[PDB]
Amino acid sequence: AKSAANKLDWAKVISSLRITGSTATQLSSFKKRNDEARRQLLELQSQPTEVDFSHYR
Amino acid sequence: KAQPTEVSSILEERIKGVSDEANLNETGRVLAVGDGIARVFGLNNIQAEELVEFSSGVKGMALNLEPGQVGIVLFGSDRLVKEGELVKRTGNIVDVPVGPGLLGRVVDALGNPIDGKGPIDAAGRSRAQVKAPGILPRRSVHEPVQTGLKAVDALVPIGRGQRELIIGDRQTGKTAVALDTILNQKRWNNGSDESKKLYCVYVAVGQKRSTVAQLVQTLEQHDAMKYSIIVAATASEAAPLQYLAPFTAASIGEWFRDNGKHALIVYDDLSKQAVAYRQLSLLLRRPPGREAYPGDVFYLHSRLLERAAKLSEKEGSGSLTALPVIETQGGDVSAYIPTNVISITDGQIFLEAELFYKGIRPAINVGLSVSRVGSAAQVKALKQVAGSLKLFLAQYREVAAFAQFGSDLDASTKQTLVRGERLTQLLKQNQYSPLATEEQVPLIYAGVNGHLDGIELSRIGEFESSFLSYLKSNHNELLTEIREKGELSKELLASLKSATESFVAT
Amino acid sequence: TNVISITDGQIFLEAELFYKGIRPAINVGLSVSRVGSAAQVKALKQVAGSLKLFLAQYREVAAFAQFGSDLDASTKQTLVRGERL
Amino acid sequence: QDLYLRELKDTKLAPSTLQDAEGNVKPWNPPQKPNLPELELQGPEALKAYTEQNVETAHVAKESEEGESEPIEEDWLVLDDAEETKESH
Amino acid sequence: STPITGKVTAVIGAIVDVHFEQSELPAILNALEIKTPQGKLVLEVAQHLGENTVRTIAMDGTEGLVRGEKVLDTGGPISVPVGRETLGRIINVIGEPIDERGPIKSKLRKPIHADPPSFAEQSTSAEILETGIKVVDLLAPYARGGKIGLFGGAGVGKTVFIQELINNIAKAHGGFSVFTGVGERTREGNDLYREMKETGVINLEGESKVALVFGQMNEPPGARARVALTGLTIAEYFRDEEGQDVLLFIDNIFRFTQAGSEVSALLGRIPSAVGYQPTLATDMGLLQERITTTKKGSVTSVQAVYVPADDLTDPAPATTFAHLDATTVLSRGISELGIYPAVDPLDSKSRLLDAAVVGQEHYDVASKVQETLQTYKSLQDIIAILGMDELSEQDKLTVERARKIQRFLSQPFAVAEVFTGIPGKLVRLKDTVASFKAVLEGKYDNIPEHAFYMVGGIEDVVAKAEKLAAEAN
Amino acid sequence: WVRYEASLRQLEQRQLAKSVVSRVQSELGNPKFQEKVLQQSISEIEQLLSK
Ligand SMILES: Nc1ncnc2c1ncn2[C@@H]1O[C@H](COP(=O)(O)OP(=O)(O)O)[C@@H](O)[C@H]1O
Ligand SMILES: [Mg+2]
Repeated sequence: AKSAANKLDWAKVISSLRITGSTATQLSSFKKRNDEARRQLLELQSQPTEVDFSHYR
Repeated sequence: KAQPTEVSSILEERIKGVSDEANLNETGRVLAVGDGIARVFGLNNIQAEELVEFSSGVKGMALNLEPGQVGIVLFGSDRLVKEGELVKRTGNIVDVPVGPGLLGRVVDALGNPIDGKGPIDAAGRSRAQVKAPGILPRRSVHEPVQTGLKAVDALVPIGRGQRELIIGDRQTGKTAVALDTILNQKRWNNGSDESKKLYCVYVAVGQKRSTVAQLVQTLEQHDAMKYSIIVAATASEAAPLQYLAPFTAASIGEWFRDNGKHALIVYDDLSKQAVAYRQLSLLLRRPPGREAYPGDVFYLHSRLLERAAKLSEKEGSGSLTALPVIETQGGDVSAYIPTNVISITDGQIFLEAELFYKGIRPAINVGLSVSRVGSAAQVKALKQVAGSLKLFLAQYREVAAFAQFGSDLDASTKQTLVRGERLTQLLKQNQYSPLATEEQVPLIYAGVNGHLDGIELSRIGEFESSFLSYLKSNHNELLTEIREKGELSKELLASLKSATESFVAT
Repeated sequence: TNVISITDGQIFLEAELFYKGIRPAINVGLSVSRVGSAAQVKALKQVAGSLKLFLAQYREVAAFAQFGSDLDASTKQTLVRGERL
Repeated sequence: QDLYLRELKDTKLAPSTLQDAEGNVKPWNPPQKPNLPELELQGPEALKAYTEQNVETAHVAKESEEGESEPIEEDWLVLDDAEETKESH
Repeated sequence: STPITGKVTAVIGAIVDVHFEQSELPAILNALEIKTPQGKLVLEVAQHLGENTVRTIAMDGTEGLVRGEKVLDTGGPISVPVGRETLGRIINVIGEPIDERGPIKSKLRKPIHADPPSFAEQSTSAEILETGIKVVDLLAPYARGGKIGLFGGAGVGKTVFIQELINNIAKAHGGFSVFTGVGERTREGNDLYREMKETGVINLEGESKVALVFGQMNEPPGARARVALTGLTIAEYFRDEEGQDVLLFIDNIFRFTQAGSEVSALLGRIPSAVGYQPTLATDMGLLQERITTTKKGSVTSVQAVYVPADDLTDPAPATTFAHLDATTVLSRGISELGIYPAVDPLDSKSRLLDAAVVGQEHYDVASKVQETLQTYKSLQDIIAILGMDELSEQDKLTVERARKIQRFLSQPFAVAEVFTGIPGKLVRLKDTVASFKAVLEGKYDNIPEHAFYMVGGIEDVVAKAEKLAAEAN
Repeated sequence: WVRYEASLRQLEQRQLAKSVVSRVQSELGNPKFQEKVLQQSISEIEQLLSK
C-alpha cells in the first residue's frame, strides 16, 4: 500500500506545473517521509518484548 | 567452585604423570636473558621452533640452535627467569589453539585465553609456522569481499583471498577501514550460507591495551564480536609475543580456510611485528641485513602473508582474505619496510595524512592505490560500472595538476576534470557506517556516466544522501534486484539509468 | 635535539641572512627564551613587547615581497616597519 | 602424592565455607558470604540506572494529538493561503 | 635471609657489571645498592650476561666506583617510600628524599616494577571525573584511568593550571596528586617547586596535595626511565590505599621515550637509520598498563607535553592524539583576550565526549557550545573585516551567546590567590552543565557581558550582574 | 545482571586465589616436609622403575 502512495506522491512532486510556491505541503511530505523512516527503524530494530528465557535464563 | 577443584585435580594428575614419564625428555640451564631472548645450555636434541617450559613459568621458543647454547626467545616478561633455571621442552613445535570456539574470545599469541571469559575450546592445534599453500591448492580470487566503504574500496575491490595492503601514516584510517570491513561482514555472517560468511580475525599487534579494549567494545556494540577473533599481543608483553601473534592469527585463518570456511584477517600495523623481530635478532646474535633490519624480515612477511590465499574446490574452496596494515613515517612509501610489504601484497590502499587533514575521512589516494582484482572478484554490479574508473581518476588528477600548470582548455571546461572531481568527492565515508553493496552502484554510475556535470562539488555530499534515500524509499525495486542478483543486467542498467536521470533534476 | 631539550630555549642562527646582509642573523620565530623576560632589564622588556609582534607580522607577510604596493596599506606599513626594525 | 590430597582439601575446605554453601569464612577476615548476594545486590543497581531502567517505569506518555476538531476555519485559512500563493503564479 | 652480595667487574659508563655467586644472582629490574661516599647508589638489572654476572644500569653517577666493590641486593625492584608522608616532598628515582627536609617516615615501600593488571581486569567503563573548572570538565572532559594531557607553551599558565587541577582534585575528589620530573630542567624544576610552595597547596607544616616525585636528567638515562616508574608506583599506592581518583602528572612523554631509547642503546639495542624510534614499545606499553582503572580507585595520567616548535620528532610525541582521550591545549590567543584558563575550547577535544559516555545533556551542551564558538569565530572574521553591521539578527544572537560562553570560561583558580589575588572557586559538574545550558538558550542574555567575565557558576553570574547594576550602573 | 554475575565469578576466583596463597604460606610454616619428601622420593623411584 505504501509503494503506490510513494509513487503517486513523487510523481506529483516531479510533475508540479501550477502546484508551485508552496510552504506547508512539503512540510507534510517530510512529515510522512520521517514517519515512514521511523516505521522502518521500528521494524528493523524490533526488540523482544517477552524475555528469551529459553536461552537467556 | 566445583569446576576449579576437579580441573585442578585432573591437571595435577596429568602433571605427575608427565613428571614420572620419560623424565622430562630434555632440559637446559639458562646462560643469559634479556629483552625477551634467553641463552640456555643443554637441549642437545631440541627441535627447531620448539616451545619450552621454564621453571619460573615463562614460555619460550627456539629460533636459534647453536652448538651447545640454544637461542630461546622469551614468551612474556623476562623478570621471572634467572640464571640456572631448568628449561623443560614441551616436545612439540610451537602451536596455537584453532577452532570454532575461538569465536567471541580474545587470546594472546600463544592462544591462552586473556579476555577472562573461560577456557578455549579448539578442534586442534596448528603450528604457528605453516607452509603456504601451493599453486594448485591456491585458486584465482573471484569471490568478492564486501568492504562496505562506499569508496575506492568498492570500485577496485578486495575479494576473497587477496592480501590487499592498507598503507598510510598513523591515525589515517587504516584501523578505521579495517573495522568498517569487519562490521560490514556482519550482514553476511549473520545468515546461514557458510559459503558467504566471513569469520573475521583481528591482529592487534603493537596496540595499546586501552585501544584494543575500545576496539573490542566497539565490536560487541555492533554485535561483531560473535564472529571476530582478537588474537593479539599488546605493547605490554614482550617482543616475541608481538612477533608470534600475527603468525598464530594466520594459523587460525588457515584453520578457517582449510575447513572450507571464509575468514578475513587484518594484520593491524605489522611495523611493530617487524621491529619486535628486530629486537629478537639484535640480542639473538643474528646480524642485521639492511638499514639495521635483519634480512629475514622480508622472508617472514612472505611466509605470513602468502599463507593468506583462496583455496581451490579440491581443497575446500576456502578463503583467507588478508588486510595488512603498515604505519609509515611521513608518507614515505619508499622506505624499506614499505617496499617489502608493497611487494609482498596484492595491491595497496594509500591513506595519506594530508587527505585526512583536508576533510576526507577515508583519506584514500586513488592514484597509487592499486589491486590485482580490477573489475574482478567483485559483486559484478560495481565491476561493470567502475571496472576502469581508477585509471580515469588518476588521469583526472594528472590533468588537474596540468590544469593548474597553465591556463588552457582545462578546469571546468574539461568534462574529464569535472567527472573526476565529482567522483573523488563522491568517494567518502563516515566511520562506523557500513554501507551495503546495493546502495553503492547508483552513486558510482552517476559519477562514471557523466550525470554529475551539473550537481556541483559542494552539493555532491547532499546528493549522495538524497539519491540513497530515493532508492531506499521509492525505487527499492532495482536496488533489491541488484542486491539479490549481485549483478546489473540490461534491465537493471536501464532501470538505474531511469532513476539517475529522473533524480538528476533534484 | 638533545641540546635544545637540555637548554632552556635556543637562539637559532642561519647562514642565509648571513649571506643576504643581516650578519647578526637572529630569527625570532625559532628563537625563544623561557626565562628571558624574567631576567631582562626592565626598559627593554617593556619596550621590546611591541617589537615581537611587529617583526612577526613582517615575517609572516614577507612571502609577497614585490606585491605590497597594491595588496594592502596595512601590509605595506607592516613591511616598512619590519625592514626598518 | 602429598599435594594430591593437600591441595584438594585446600580447595574443598575454604571454598566450602567461602561461597556456594554460603556459611562462615575461615581463611581470610573479610567475609564474602554477605558481600556478594547482599551488598553487591545493589552493585549493578548502582552501576545501572535505578528506579528508572531497572524497574522499567511504565511511563504512560500522552497519546498523539490532532487538529483538536478544528472547524471549517482552518479549511478556509488553507484556501486563503493557497489562493494568495497561486495568485502570483 | 642469606646476605646476598656481589663484586663489581665492569663499569660501562653508566652501565655497571657485577659478579654474583651461584643462586645469588638477582633477577632483572632488581635494585642493587652500593655504599658510596657521596650518599647511596643503587642499580637495577636489565641484562644477564652470564657466568654469574649481571649487567646493571645506575640511577646516579658512578663516580669513584672500583672493581670488587661490594654490591648489596635489596631482593626485588627499586623500593620507594609510599604513603601520605611523601606528599609535598622531593623524592628522587632511588627513593631518598632530595628536598633536604629529612628522611621520609613511610611505613611501606612498594616496588616500582609491580605486576600489571590482567586484560580481564581492564575496565572498559568510560565515566568522566569532575575537575573543578567548567571549561575542562565540559569542553574536553577528562577520562578516568585514561591518558589525558596538556599541550601548552610558555607563559600561558600551564604550571598554574597544574596547580589548580591538583588542588581541585584534592578538594573535590578528595584525592592526592603526583607530578613526575622525567627529563627536567633543574631551573624550571626549582621554579615549579617555588610556585608549588608559594601557592599554599603543600603546607610544609600541614597537609600536602601533590607527591612531587622528581628526578634530574643530569643523572644517567636509567634514572630518567625509572622516575616515571616510581611516580607511577606512588600514584598506584595512593589509589590502592585510599579511595581516591588521584591524577598523575607526566611532565613529558617525549623525555621518557628518549631516555628509554638511550637506555636501550647503552644496553645493546639500536633504532633504525635516518631517525625512527620503535624501541619504546615495551616500556611505553608497560607505562600505559600501569595507568588503568581499578575497582577501588583510579589513576588519570596527564601528558603535559610542551609544544616542540610545532614539530613532534619522535614517534611517541608525534600525533599524541592517538594516545590522548581528552586534549587540553593552552594556547596564547585565549590568554591574550584575558581569559585566565588558557584552555582553547575549539581545539580541546575529548574522545569520551559522547552521548553514551558523559550523558545526553552533557553531549548536547558541549556540541552546542562548540558549534556556537565556531560560528562566533567565523562571524568574528567578517566583524573585523566588514564591520559589525554586516551581520544578521540570528548571527547576532549566535555571536552574543557564544561571546557570553567564552567570557564565562574565565573562572577563578584557588591557587592564584597569591599570583593575582582572585577568590578561587570549585564549580560542580552538574552546576557547570546547568550554567552552560542556561547561557545556551539565551535566558541570560540581559545579563551584562562583564558579568559573565571572571565568574564561576550561574549564581555568581547573576551576583556579578546585580553588583554591576548596583555599583557602576 | 549477567555481567554482574560474571564479575561475581571473577571476584570469587580471586578470593579463592588469596585463600590458596594463604594456605600455601601456612604450609610453609607447619612441619610438612619429611612425609612429602618420602612420598615423592618413592614416586621418583617408581618412575625410574617404570621405564
Ligand atoms: N568518519 C571517520 N572515519 C575515520 N576515522 C575517523 C572518522 N571520524 C573520526 N575519526 C578518527 O580517526 C581515527 C582513526 O585512527 P586509526 O586509523 O585507528 O589510527 P591508526 O592508523 O594508528 O590505527 C579514530 O581515532 C577516530 O577518532
Ligand atoms: Mg590503530
